Amino acid sequence: GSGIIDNATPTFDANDINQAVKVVVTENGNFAISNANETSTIPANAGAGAGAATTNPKNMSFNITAYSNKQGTVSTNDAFTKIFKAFDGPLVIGNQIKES
Amino acid sequence: QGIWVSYADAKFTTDRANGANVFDPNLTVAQQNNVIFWGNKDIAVTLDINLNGVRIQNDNIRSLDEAIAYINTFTAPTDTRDGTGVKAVKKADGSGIEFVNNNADGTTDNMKNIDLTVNVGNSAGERNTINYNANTGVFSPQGGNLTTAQNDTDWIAGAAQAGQPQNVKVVTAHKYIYSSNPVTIPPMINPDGGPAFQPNNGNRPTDPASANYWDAIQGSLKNTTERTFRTTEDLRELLQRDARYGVDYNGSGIIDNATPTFDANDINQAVKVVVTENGNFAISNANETSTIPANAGAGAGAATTNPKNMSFNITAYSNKQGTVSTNDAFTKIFKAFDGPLVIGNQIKES
Amino acid sequence: TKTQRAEDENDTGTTQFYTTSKNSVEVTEKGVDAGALFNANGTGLNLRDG
Repeated sequence: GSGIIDNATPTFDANDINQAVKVVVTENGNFAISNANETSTIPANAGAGAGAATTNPKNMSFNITAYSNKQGTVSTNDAFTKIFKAFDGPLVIGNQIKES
Repeated sequence: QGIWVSYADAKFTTDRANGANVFDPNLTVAQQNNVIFWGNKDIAVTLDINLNGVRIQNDNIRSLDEAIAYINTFTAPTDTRDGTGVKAVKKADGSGIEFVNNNADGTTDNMKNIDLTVNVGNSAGERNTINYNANTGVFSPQGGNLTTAQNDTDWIAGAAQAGQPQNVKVVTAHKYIYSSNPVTIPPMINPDGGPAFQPNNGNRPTDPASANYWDAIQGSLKNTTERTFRTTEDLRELLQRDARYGVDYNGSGIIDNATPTFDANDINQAVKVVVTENGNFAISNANETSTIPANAGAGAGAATTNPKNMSFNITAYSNKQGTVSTNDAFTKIFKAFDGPLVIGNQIKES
Repeated sequence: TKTQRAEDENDTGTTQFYTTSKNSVEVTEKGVDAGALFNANGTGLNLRDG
């Protein structure tokens, strides 16, 4: 809940990072998203910092709608937004894995 | 393709020193000495540890049983993290932990046998003076904080300052793998045909068939190395090898460095593996004792071994992150052996 | 991640196989136009344009 504040002057953060996240496609055809409790590392000299650094995974809360431009002619495509609409709940860190 | 084959269940136990005492919250002594300690409402204990490659870490421990539960949580693989298959149990003394593994689960290296580093930390390594009262409560560490694992083996029976903290390891289940190419096998002496074993006064090297027999009576076959085969006779001879010299029945363990020695016993010489004309394999465990000629090993003289009970159990091979496919039809014909084998005249068959 | 060779997807060629949970050999790692996708009912999602 930090924010860009006026000018676009990007910097390293603690954190926006949530490295352990994974997105997979199971043979069933369902998409899958997982949030491992495991920590990660950032090799030097990526960023910031000059040395190695480690990140704690953070909780996520997916929520999904549909695209539509202002004063535009694009039509909403509900059937697709549904197969993705499956993800709308909270995802606490843990062994559970949501699917489309 | 191949098959995991355990001859006996993996086992290990924490090892209290005889001079130690269990923590005693009931008594009011101003300061308990070198008592073992497993956390308290007042005091957390860390327990950094890594068994079978799955690191266990926590520092909110309040009692040993919480350690038991939290360890038990890792026994099975989850959606993500690997499971160890090892099952901790409270030690009867209330002193520590009894690790036990049925190694009948899973199909990879991590699920089989027991292995256990004891990482620096281990406030659950239970060796710290702590003190009671005055007044309300309050058990406290004697000068913050509690000591860590160090180069101990806080409970492991040994010490090893060199490098990483010392780890016991104990093999009971070997693996076997087929290959189309011809495969010769290192010959060794048998106490039946193919005689014999000339001692070479003191010094080991002798003839190669006897040389392998010399090393065998150390822990050389206790190694976790993979064992290849092709022709069936390879397989029976090799199963006989491992059955005789390849298991830690005592629940002792390799402990850190690989320094093999004679044991009483890993040996179970009377075991036999045969192929009946029906085509069935057969394994037998005679009540009869055997003898070890001088100067094999250790000892310098002759020695005799009592036969010991076995408990076969069998699964299927599969490498981590690999492409080998399980071959169930073969694992079945060997799956026939899964029950216990008490010493006696009964003979199991495939 | 199985075979760790780097063969990039979307080629519409170099299709690659794997033994399945049973034993049958089948296709893996192939991207699809997403304009061809159908739901469980077999109705077309009929995604288009922007």
